[PDB]
Amino acid sequence: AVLMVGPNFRVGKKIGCFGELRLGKNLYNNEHVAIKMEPMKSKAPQLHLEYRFYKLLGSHADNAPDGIPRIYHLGTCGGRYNAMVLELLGLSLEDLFNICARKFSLKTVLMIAKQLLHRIEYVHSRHLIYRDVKPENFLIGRTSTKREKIIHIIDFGLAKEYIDLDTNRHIPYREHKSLTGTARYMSINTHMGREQSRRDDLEALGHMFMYFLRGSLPWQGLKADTLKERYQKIGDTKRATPIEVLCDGHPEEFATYLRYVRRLDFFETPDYDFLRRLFQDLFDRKGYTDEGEFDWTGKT
Repeated sequence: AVLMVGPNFRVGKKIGCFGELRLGKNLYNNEHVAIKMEPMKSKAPQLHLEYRFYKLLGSHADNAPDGIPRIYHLGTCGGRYNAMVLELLGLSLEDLFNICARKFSLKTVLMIAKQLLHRIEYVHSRHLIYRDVKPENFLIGRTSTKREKIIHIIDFGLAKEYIDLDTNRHIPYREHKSLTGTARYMSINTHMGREQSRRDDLEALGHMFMYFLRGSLPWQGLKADTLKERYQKIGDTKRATPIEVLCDGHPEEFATYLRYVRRLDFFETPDYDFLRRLFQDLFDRKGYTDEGEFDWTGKT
């Protein structure tokens, strides 16, 4: 009674956890929107710069390229609260994972991979590196707006421009950087504290595709001591795992993909066509059909 960002959108029930995600309603169009808030007194915030990365994809209210959530408004709530109003989406691949008993079929993974390699290619074309690959950040569209067969990409607060503003070239190779995203999927180089490039997004994607096919990754419940020790035991286990073994199931297409994205150079430009050509070939060599029929396209 009554939380309000911009005389238009009325906030609703809290639908997300330290940043708070909330439901909203466009009182003009009766749309249902997603509202991401941030306490004004936040040590090292990131809501504003996430909005900035969204503008570069543009992604500006009406436009929004496919797979990108529309951005409606950037305002403030109350009351010590900065807010970004964006598009409402459906469940994530991790939600759908648990729905499908934590095991995706080859057909689904291939369909997933096809979309993501496209999705992640567009991000790179807009001079950005994602750096936060995990199943929780890929959401299907709402069934209401016939986009239930579209995988979206969100959460851009941890992204970086790999094209420098001055010099207009690729960012220089530096090391001893921190340690960003999710240790479950992050690349080998990331563990070593190396600066992330376009190659490191793809390796994490590959790690994730494996997670889908297998059930989990061999560096699973490696739990011990401190957080700095937790990341180490995971990273030290990734470098001691042959790709011929990680994909032991399992078409060689996932083995050659992983070798490609790992042996890439920091500055080198990936062949997205070729990577998509490997999965599409295997797809049709199995005789699959692309109607939008995922494993979950009936379940909750």
